Amino acid sequence: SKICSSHYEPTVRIGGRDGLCVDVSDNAYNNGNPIILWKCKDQLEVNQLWTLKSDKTIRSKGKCLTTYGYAPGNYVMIYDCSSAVAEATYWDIWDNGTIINPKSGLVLSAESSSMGGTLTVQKNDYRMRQGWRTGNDTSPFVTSIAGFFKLCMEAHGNSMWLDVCDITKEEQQWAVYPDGSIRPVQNTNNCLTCEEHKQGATIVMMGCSNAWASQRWVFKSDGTIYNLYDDMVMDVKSSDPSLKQIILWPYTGNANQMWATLF
Amino acid sequence: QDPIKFTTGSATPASYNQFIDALRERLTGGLIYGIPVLRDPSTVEKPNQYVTVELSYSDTVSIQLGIDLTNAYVVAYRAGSESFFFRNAPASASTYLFTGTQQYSLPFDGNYDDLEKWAHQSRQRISLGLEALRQGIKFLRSGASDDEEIARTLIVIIQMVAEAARFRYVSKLVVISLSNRAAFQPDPSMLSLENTWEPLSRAVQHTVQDTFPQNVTLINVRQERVVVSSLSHPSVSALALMLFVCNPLN
Ligand SMILES: *[C@@H]1O[C@H](CO)[C@@H](O)[C@H](O)[C@H]1NC(C)=O
Ligand SMILES: *[C@H]1O[C@H](CO)[C@@H](O)[C@H](O)[C@H]1NC(C)=O
Repeated sequence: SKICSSHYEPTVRIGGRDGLCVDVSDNAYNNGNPIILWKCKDQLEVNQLWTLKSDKTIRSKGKCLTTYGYAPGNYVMIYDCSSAVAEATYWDIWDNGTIINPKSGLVLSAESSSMGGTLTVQKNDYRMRQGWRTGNDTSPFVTSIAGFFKLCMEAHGNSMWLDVCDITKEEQQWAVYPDGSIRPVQNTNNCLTCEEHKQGATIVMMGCSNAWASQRWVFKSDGTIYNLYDDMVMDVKSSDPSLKQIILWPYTGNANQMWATLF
Repeated sequence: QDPIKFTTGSATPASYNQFIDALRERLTGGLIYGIPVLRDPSTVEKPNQYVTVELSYSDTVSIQLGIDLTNAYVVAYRAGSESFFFRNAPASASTYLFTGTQQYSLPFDGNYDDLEKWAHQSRQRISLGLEALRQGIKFLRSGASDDEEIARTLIVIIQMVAEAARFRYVSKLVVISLSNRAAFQPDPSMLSLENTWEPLSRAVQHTVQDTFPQNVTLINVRQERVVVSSLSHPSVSALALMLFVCNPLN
């Protein structure tokens, strides 16, 4: 009832693109060994566990998550926290799912769509491939997504629209990946994405292998599904369910913009 | 101006939501990480620790609930010139609530273990919906001195008003119910949220580097363990109102 204590330094996994985990290459801890994205293993291994140190370092087995440099494309590696340049070891994990390096202003990124890829720092574009979620439990969050009036988001091939909520329908089960993508349980290769980065674009299905800023979303405290890059939210076209169309639109706060994760 | 009220006789997905938002707005002490938070207990004087809410069945039948502004808990209800406080209620509740009515004590506390115990039925088996709510108000407004039934009806009301205000998930479930014109029982995820309100509140407020200091475990429809550790985890959006724990800064 006074002030929260922040001396707690938790150790957790960091999931991202396609539900993979931030892994320390072949459990090799030699200064410079690159950091990559690997299958989150069944066991909670040290090379995939990180400690959110109070000085803003993210350590694994005593070494520091570090960027080779401050330029777009520079990869990130494991490195002795004392031997390294201090600025290259600091990271801010924002509430948006962005891991940013203060000194460079660049953000943790997974540019390769293939497991094993090395992580790098890049200009921040709030793309699916730059979205992360701390936590040992790195699995996608499966759940229903309820819009207004007894209506739930349903997958229809490569299209998505509303239908009366029915827990028996698999087409209404969604998988929200640690990278911010909302995927249809029946085909995790599909991802809800806007067609265009403009007001009015409809949300459709597209191959997640792209990992665009249009395939990343945050379930905001105001009940909306929000897109960082576009600064807009999922909205039921002119509050008319029959139009079988969910589009991008600026925040109004109306019922047709309210959603709820019904897991 | 006037106390928050819910006219069930003309309830709609819209009127119900308007009702809940007004209650949340009234209970909001501030905001932490964009999430509304109940007022800090060591900040409110006892004369301002309670608020009333009215639930009407018709233009001549309604009851009022007494709610502690500090924890969003229902501490009592009023029916006619009588009022009933949970056995668990502190001296201040009857001192500032229901003044003017004959006040009485209930033989059970306002927690779910006791309520379930006296209702001979757990939450998971008690139906929720518009027809249950209205049945309950009419039952409480009368005087049928049946504790088993009073506890059961109070379990209905607490979740449709109190939990509904705390969770965007609950109010959402109540709305599909109205739209569906079909009763429903809480699934294991609804109970998970009810049973985890306090630690979730503690988690959020202790957040550092977008991470909770200690994980918070939630249970879903399939009864699977969903272990949350991030302030930006989608499940956190189910929280509409937090219990106050600490102000972040240091
Ligand atoms: C994650 O797992 C590690 C190793 O099992 C454990 O030490 C750590 O505390 C866990 N993170 C939590 C529970 O916050
Ligand atoms: C998230 O990152 C910071 C702090 O959380 C904030 O300035 C930024 O605006 C956020 N991202 C958005 C909303 O684009």
